[PDB]
Formats: sequence, structure tokens, C-alpha cells
Amino acid sequence: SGFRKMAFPSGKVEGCMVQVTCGTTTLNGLWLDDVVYCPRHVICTSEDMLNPNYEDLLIRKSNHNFLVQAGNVQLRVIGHSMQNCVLKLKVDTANPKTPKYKFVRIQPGQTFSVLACYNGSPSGVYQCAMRPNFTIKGSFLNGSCGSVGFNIDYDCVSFCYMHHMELPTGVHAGTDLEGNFYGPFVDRQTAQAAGTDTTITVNVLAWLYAAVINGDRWFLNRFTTTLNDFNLVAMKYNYEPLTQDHVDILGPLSAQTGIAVLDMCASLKELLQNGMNGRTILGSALLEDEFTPFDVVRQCSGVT
Amino acid sequence: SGFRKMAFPSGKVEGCMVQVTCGTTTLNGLWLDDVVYCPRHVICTSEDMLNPNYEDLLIRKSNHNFLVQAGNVQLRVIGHSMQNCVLKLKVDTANPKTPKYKFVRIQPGQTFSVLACYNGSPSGVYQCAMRPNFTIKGSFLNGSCGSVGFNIDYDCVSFCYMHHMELPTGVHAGTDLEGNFYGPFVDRQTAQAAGTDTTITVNVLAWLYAAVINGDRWFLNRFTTTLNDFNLVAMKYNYEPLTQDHVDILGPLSAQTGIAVLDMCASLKELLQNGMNGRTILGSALLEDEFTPFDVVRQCSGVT
Ligand SMILES: O=C(c1ccc2c(c1)OCO2)N1CCCCCC1
Ligand SMILES: O=C(c1ccc2c(c1)OCO2)N1CCCCCC1
Repeated sequence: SGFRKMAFPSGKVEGCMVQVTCGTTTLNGLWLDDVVYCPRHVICTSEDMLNPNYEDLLIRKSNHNFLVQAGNVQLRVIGHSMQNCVLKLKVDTANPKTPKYKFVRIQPGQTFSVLACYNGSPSGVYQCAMRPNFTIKGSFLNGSCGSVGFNIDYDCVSFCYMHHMELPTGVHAGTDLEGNFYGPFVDRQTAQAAGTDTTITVNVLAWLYAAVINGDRWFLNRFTTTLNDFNLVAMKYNYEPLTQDHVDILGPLSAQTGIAVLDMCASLKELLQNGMNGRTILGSALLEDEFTPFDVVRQCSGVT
Repeated sequence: SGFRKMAFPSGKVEGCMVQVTCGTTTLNGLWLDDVVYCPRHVICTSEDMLNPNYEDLLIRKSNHNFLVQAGNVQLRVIGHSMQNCVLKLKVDTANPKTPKYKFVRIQPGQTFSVLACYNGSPSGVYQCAMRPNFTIKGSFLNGSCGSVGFNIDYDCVSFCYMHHMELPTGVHAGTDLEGNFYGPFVDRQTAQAAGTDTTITVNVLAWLYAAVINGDRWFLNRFTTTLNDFNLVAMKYNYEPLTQDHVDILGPLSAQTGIAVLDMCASLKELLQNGMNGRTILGSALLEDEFTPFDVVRQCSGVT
């Protein structure tokens, strides 16, 4: 029993992290097969970042201008290309520790583990969610760019995120591994404001199921609701609208606990309207939204 | 910027996890050099657990009764001994992935990463604290026994915890790697109640510094206090007493932020007395106590 914010074991990804230096900028790269993936802003000075023309900056760069170091050994760069906002540096050596992997573009609400790295060396691992405004709330200092987000299905690492920047509000923006930003963000030092950081309703419900399963049941009430009635309250409290697709996804947790999804929605509705009154759920004083239904099932069943 | 509950990268420990089976009980072992460490209750049936005589149960066990599997390969057990509440199974093969390591017995308040494992396979990694009542609040299903807690200093893994049991209240108890329980707990299925789970005051203060550093400053007040005045409030709110040793440990965070430790104590005192009034600090509605001063400095400076 118990329920923890839990990251995937990071070993498979640790094996992929390298240091990329271009001139005086050092950040992290991901080494998969004979390709190192890194943020294209590695070619920028702090000056360049104000209005970079990446294609023009890249003309001034050759293979030998990108220094790739894996541990204390240098990799030979035999090719480089820019795909959207990432650089792909072809090296002469396949990463011998390349795990089974996929590049996936996740949806808002989806959770993933981040291996925070500095100079190509892992510092820590944490769990986070793609926010509905396509930011993430990370822990990233200077040098952490190119740190990656991932899920694991048994032995296959799905890479979903590469860290590129911090907004003036101290939230995080980055790309998938094809170099496409999540949301409307760009790798430029400009006014970029995030939209409304709404609560991931389906994730809250999942976590309320996790709570019931782990014996925290005080918030279960005597009411039910409908998707339309619930959504009116959701809207008011900056919760994401709940769809039938979310209800379907919650089916197994409904089945396990014998609490109909709309009943749990009615318990959530009362929690929003009445607050937690100084109570906690799974040791939280607010409604946790960075566990997916899949995360709850995984942790409650003990998938490895 | 940003501040996350962050575990150590788990790869070094992933390399140490094995499956231990004795008869019909399967749990996890830690394989370091040519020794596999596991909970001695691996020799117990669910029946035995009510009043096990471990020395008597062990007489009925030979080297060949302990099945040790690392991936899909069996290890040959050439010796076994019981040290306190752990078994040490000598195998004929040194773990080739043995990291630099130490066994350390941590104090209450100290944080560590847990690699949750099932059948010797890692499921996830999370951060937790040795509670002042020598429990931890983990996420452990059946088969997770022998999962370990650890800190990393650069390349040296300090093993501090091995998971042994869940109390009837769903909190966790385990040993150091010499098999000595944290607190008064025993590997027997009996009435074992935890004492008061007090708040780790020094850790709250550290996390308030982390908050100020990351721009969350609304709770900073116009007051200071003394250790004796603060402690009277601490006592009342089931916070651990703050010592000069804790004040000294907070010195670097005091220095960095320019907020005297006793001033932050006075801000904490007001938060206890006045509550958070629906406000959050670092996205928490309660005062987080599972970051040490060392953790805050590490994450705020970006140690790898
Ligand atoms: O809802 C509660 C409440 C009840 C029990 C609790 C709790 C809160 O937190 C821990 O256990 N209150 C508090 C007392 C006044 C009545 C209305 C609001
Ligand atoms: O202390 C607060 C408060 C103020 C601002 C906040 C907040 C809480 O949470 C988000 O921003 N209140 C709420 C209003 C009535 C006055 C006393 C209690």
C-alpha cells in the first residue's frame, strides 16, 4: 500500500546522456544509435537568443564545431542537420547502451519522467505532466537544456520531451524528439506568456481512485452527477472538461473500487465547492493532477 | 528554476537488483560483489510470519533452497548467513555492475531514493524521508520486499534502507543493509503501532528557502523569533524541536537568500498559527518536510 509520485527507473536513459558543446555553450544531448539529439540553441550565444536566425547561425558551424563527450571520451561528429528546433549530430559510433526506443508526441495531461542532467551527467529524476497550456513545471537550472522526458513500456523507452527553455514565469517549454515545441513556444528570448494552467480533471479522478484503494476515503460523498453538471463546476474552477473518453479510461479503477466514475465526479465537485477543510488526501492538501489513470493502475498493480 | 521532489538517477541500483525465491516466497535482493542481501522473511510462509523463529526456520534451508535470478540467469549460491534481519547469500559471481557503495544507517529526517522492485525488476523510483517515528511513507505492494533506499555522492551509492514490511496503518518499516530495523519494528506479523509522525522542522525550513530562491516569497513576514519561542510553537504543532545544529546546517541557504534562519522560523511560526489560507508554496498546500538542507542546496546548485 501507499501511493507516491513515482518516476520510471532512469538507467536506460542515463546510458544515453552526453555533453554537447558548441563554442562556449554546453548542454545535454541524447545519444541513440549513431545520432545525438540536442536543442539547436546550443549554437547560440546569450546575445543570439534575443532574435536568432538558426539557419544563418548554422552556416557558420561545421561537424568539428560540435564537441560531443560521453563520459570522458569524445565522439567524432560525421554529420549534422537541424530538424525543427533540434540538432541531429551523426557520430561515427552507435551508442552501445541504446535501449529499445520510440519518439512519441504526448497530449496535455500525459505524465512522464525527466532525467535532469548537467554537462551530460544525470543529477536527478522526477515525474511531471504536460500541462494543458503545454508548459511543464520542472526543475531546470542553466546547463539542463537537452535533458529529456520519457515513459517506459517494459524495455522500450518512449522519448516525449527535450528541455529547451524557461519562460519569464519560471515554467518550462520544450520539444518532442522531432524538435517540435509543445504549444506555441519558440526557442527565442522573447515575451512568451503561458495560458491558463487548468487542472487535469481525469488525472485528479484517477488519483481519487488511488486514494480510495489506499484507504483514504473521507471525501467519498452521497452524491452523483452528470458530465454536463460536473463540467459547469469544472469550468468555474479552471478544471479541464471531462469527456466520455476520460470516463471510459477510468473504467478499470471504477470496476476495482466499485465507485461509478460520475459518483467520484460528484465527490470531486463537493471537494472543489467545500474545499479540503484542512484535511489531506494521500498526504496532499490539494487535488493532485500529475497521475494518469494508467499511472494509477501501474502503481496499484506493480508493473515492472 | 522550479523545485521538484527529485530522486537520484536509479541506474547504478537497477544494476544490483535480483529476484530471491525461497520455496513459494519471491522478493528482491541486492547483489553487491558476490553477496546478495535480502530480507530474512524470504524463508517464511504467510503462516510463519505470525511468530517466526528465524534461526529454527533457517536450519531447514540450504544454499540450494535460495533461488537467485539476475535477469533470466540463475546465480549459484555457495553460502548463506543471517545478519540481524537480512540474509547474505554468497554467490559464485561478483556482480559485474557493482557500483562504488557504502552501507549507512541514516537518522530520522534524512531523505533517500527508493527503487521499488517486483521479482527483481525495477517498477519506479521515488524520494522519501526516514520519519521521526522511523517509518517511511512508501509505495510498496506484495513482492516489493528487498527494494532498497539509497543516496548517491557522485559515483558512490550509499545504501541506507531495505524494505521489509507494512504496518497495519499502511506505513513502511525496514532495515539498514546490516539488517537492523529502523525504530522498534520487527519482521513479525504482530500489533506494531507507529508513534507520532512529527514534521521534520529543519526540512520545512530548507524547503521555505528553496521557495524564496524559486520566487515563492508571499509567506515571508516582518517577524523573527528565538529557538526556545519557535520550539514552544513547534511542540504545539507536532514539529520536531529545532536545534542549533539545524540552524548551522541551514547557514548556506540563510547566506544565499540573506534571510536569517530565525527569521524564516518566525515565518514558519506564522504559517503554522495562521495556516496557508488557500495559498500554495512551490505548488504545495502543506509545508513539505522531505527535502533536507543538503537536498535543497544540491537541486538549487545542480550537483550531478
Ligand atoms: O471539515 C472539517 C474537518 C473535519 C475533520 C478533519 C478535518 C477537517 O481535517 C482533519 O480531520 N472542518 C473542520 C471542523 C469544523 C467543521 C467544518 C470543517
Ligand atoms: O490569506 C488569504 C489569501 C490571500 C491571497 C491569496 C490566497 C489567500 O491564496 C491565493 O492568493 N485569505 C484569503 C482572503 C481573505 C483574507 C484572509 C485569508
